[PDB]
Amino acid sequence: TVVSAFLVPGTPLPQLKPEVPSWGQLAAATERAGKALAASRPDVVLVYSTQWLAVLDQQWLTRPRSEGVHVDENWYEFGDLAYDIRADTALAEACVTSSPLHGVHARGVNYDGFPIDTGTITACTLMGIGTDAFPLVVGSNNLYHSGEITEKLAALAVDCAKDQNKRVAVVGVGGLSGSLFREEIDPREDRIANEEDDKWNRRVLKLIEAGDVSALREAMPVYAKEARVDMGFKHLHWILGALKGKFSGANVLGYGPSYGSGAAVIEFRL
Amino acid sequence: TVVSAFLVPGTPLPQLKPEVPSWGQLAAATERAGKALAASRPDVVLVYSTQWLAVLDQQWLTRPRSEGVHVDENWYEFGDLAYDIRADTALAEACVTSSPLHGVHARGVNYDGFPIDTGTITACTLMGIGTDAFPLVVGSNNLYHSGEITEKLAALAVDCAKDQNKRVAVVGVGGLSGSLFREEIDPREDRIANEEDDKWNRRVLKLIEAGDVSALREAMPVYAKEARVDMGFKHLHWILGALKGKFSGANVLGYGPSYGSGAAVIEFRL
Amino acid sequence: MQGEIIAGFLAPHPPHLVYGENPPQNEPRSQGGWEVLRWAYERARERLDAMKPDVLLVHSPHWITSVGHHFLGVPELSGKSVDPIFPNVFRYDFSLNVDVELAEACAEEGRKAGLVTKMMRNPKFRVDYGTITTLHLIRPQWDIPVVGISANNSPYYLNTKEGMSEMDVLGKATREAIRKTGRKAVLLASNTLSHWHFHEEPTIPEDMSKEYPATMAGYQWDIRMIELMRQGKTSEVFKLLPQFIDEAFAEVKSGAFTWMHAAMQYPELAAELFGYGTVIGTGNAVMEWDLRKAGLSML
Amino acid sequence: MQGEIIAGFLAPHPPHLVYGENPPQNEPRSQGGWEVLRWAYERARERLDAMKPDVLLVHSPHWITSVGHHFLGVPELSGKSVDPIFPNVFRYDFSLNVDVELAEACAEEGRKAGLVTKMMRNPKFRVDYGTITTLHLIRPQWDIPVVGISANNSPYYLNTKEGMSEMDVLGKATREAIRKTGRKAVLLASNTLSHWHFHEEPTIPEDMSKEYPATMAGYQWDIRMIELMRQGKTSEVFKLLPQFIDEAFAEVKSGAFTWMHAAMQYPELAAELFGYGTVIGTGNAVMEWDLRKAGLSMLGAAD
Ligand SMILES: N=C(C/C=C\C=O)C(=O)O
Ligand SMILES: N=c1ccccoc1=O
Ligand SMILES: [Cl-]
Ligand SMILES: [Fe+2]
Ligand SMILES: [Fe+2]
Ligand SMILES: [O-]
Repeated sequence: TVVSAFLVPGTPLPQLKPEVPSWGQLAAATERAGKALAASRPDVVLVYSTQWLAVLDQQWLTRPRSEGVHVDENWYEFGDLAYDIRADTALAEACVTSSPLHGVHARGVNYDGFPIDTGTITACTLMGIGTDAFPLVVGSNNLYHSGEITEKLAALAVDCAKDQNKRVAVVGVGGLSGSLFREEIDPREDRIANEEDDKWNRRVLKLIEAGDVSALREAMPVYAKEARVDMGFKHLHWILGALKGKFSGANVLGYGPSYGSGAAVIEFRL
Repeated sequence: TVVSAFLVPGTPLPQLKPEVPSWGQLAAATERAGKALAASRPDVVLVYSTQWLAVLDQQWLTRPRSEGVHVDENWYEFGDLAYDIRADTALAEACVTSSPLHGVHARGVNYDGFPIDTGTITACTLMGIGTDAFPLVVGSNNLYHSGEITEKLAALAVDCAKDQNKRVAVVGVGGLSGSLFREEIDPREDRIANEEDDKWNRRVLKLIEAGDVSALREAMPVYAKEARVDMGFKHLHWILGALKGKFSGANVLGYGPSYGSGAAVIEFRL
Repeated sequence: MQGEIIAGFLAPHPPHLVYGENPPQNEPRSQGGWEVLRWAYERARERLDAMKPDVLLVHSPHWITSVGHHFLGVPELSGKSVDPIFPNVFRYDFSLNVDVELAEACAEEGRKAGLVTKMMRNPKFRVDYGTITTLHLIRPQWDIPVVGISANNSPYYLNTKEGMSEMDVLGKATREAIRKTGRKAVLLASNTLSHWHFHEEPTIPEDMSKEYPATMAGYQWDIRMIELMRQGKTSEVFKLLPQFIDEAFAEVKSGAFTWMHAAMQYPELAAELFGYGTVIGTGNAVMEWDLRKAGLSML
Repeated sequence: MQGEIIAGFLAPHPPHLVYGENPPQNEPRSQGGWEVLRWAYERARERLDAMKPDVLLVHSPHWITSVGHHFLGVPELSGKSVDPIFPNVFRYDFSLNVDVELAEACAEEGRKAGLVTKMMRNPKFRVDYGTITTLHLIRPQWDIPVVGISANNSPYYLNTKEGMSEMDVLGKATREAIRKTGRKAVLLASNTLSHWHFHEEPTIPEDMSKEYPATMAGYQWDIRMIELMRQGKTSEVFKLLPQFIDEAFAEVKSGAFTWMHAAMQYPELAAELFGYGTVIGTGNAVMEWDLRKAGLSMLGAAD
């Protein structure tokens, strides 16, 4: 049922200012991830973003068409993010229904002007997803959900897709190390904040390349703590859950900084 | 287990001003019930007073000794009601425990200066109960309890007494018709407020003398509404409950007025 | 001469509010509780402290009389007030002084107005727990004389409208007594609003995590009624009162609220809400009609 | 010309309070609700109405910045503020005016004091739902210029102490900006107290029979802190603030409360409690420090 799997950055900097070389490389890598996505011919894109935050019940985006212009509350100086995002309402609504049967209270969210997060927006734009051809099923990052529960939501959603006879591309949206600079820098001089974060990023990126799920699994919690990884790396858990804890290897299409934080585009070989 | 049974009035007017002929006859009649109670040699007296009001839990008097001087908030002009009430804590505490097993949340009440009602006090004084020889197990009139629930509390108590091998005298304290005058009268001109109440009082008084429980139960709720009977005649339900819904007749030792309302002393024949 | 009715307080009597304060005279000791309502009363206390009145008149639902309307009539009354339903929270040693002259005036004026009245002359009489609670809540110093008025049966034995009419006359009689005696008095209607309630405390009565409106309907009725009197739409409050009583099971059926407003002559005057809160699910509001500020206090 | 901090308000931002009011700006309609807290805000509204300040400064936990402390720097801002967690209760069309001059003064003084500060100059920026809710709650007319301040990450990313220390510096930076400009300003700390909450969405959210403290201990913390404030024991509240943060998950960890008092110079002044209530279990107090009445409002000669 799953035909494709990708991890892409939630940072809007690669989109907003690609003329900063390393940012531009990350944007180019995301674009390429989108082309690979398209070539796998999915009917839906199963999306989780670390920046789409829920605290009460799990939210699933159920608005057929959401359009607007978003200004990131940290990176507003670098420009605006126009969006026209399509949802697979039939599938998202089935995930809402299926969630409590797997022990997670859930609702749909279908409101004009609902604040879709920066990550979902930039992924859609760079990857060319969230269109009428590649509509989204977006599940929220509930701050009280562990990685294990995030995996449960992902698998749960893949099953619903199998019931509706839809091929699924899975996309996890979030960063790597999260040591963002706490002063203004020259964007051209952007780099990973510290060496320890860089080593940790490179170490786990190689585990993913090799398809070493066993070693990756035990590294993840220590990595998340020590490198301040975006939201406990639950966006990878989302990929793992959809893939049922199995993938042969990966191709890191890009790895680079985003205002001190780490970011990567990863194409997964199922 | 149960060895005698009585219904006596809750009004203090017989005790406080017996020089009024009609009130003196009721006072004398209550004392005569006291003697009949003494002759049955009970170990405890199982009491329910119409004026002992509960709202939340069922209350059971668990204070070993309560003494003080009560001034009735309607009839304070006619004098004071001194008391020294002894309780059977063992039996009362057993009733507190058994109550929720029969579906009624209950609590003990053991506090210095707890407001014991006028009915219980005047019944103790006139009948000579509440002593060390004839200690009380008093159960409250909970306003949300029906007659059937009142019987369930009485039978529950009688079962507790059976387990403790105690001889029980039952006492229901309360009035008959309740059409109290709403202006001040000459006590020497006191009488039942109207014929209808008198007719009703006499009609059901006869049903009790006969021992016709089936007919009595038919009349009671209609009687209660039409003759404004003290607290739905639940102090009778208490007696019927304690006697397991059966008895063979009664002697009406006294019947007369108490400021328009009806009052009576009934000796039951088991 | 110059008799004055300075203000009227809606001053309910939940014993829990005194339990939460841990005053010297209340035996049981709490860990706090109901501070929103207690803070509401703190405001009420300041306002009363500034008024400097001769006397506090109180009408309590928990001194119930069948034969007319009764008034405290002995100079000094004291005792140990134990709440029969909540004895674990309220066991209060009290000592108060009665303004016997004014109490006698009220009774005589009620008598002349066609009501049956009586003076309570028994010195061993135990003043009811509701009167004691309300009085502690607005004046814990116990340094202002009082007139304790009973709540006659009529609303329950007869019906609401006939009962309220007797309270209306009692209110008018009360106004005349204050006018004739030249007293500067505040009125205290000791009534809660909606009286639908929980069927037990949660072992720890102070656990405010378990304190909330008993019903949505009751709360909505309470909010509606107190908003209305906050708008000074008194006429509208009293037209809704019988329905409010029936549906919210409100303690104002007892008559204190009608008695107070009748004595004030139903002032179309915006009342101040010091606070609303819940105790065992019942709706309780603490409010004032400042007739002195409105220029309506002089009789 | 003298600059003045007329007063500081603990003005929390639970959106249910605007939902229950049913103003024209808010799309969804309620059958009322939370009127205790709402009546508390009517008291707050009329006190502010009498102040007639030049500017309202607000510090919101729901504009979260990593790179220092940010200030709204566009003259006119507007939009449709939809709450991400309670979209069924808050979809609010707004249009507000920013006191850019003071906002720039604040940013300036903050930088000079060792903070990193930024001006927000993107005119399509959507002002955060917390800021819009507090402003509506205290001033529904939308007739006073505002200065929106972001809540820098520091209390969470570093630790409570180090973040609080930044908020303190921000506060005295703000005071200095107010006094140099000669503005007559009111401060708005947009923080709730205990933030333990219900995890479940209650069908009909206005049902006040199902609104109550989430925990006993959290409520107990709120009362204790509220008492000290109205007692005037300000040094005792701030000594307890970290333990209060941890045990009660209090939203003052965001920094608004410390920023405010730092700007007011931690006055040992009795605060007025307009009201306390819960919303989804969280403790919210609407309060005021009237510096004008205390005679502590005036800051010094402006430039
Ligand atoms: N601080 C709060 C508290 C309460 C409810 C809704 O917001 C918030 O979530 O914004
Ligand atoms: N009126 C009352 C309401 C609530 C609980 C206790 O005291 C009362 O009697
Ligand atoms: Cl971002
Ligand atoms: Fe009451
Ligand atoms: Fe918040
Ligand atoms: O009551």
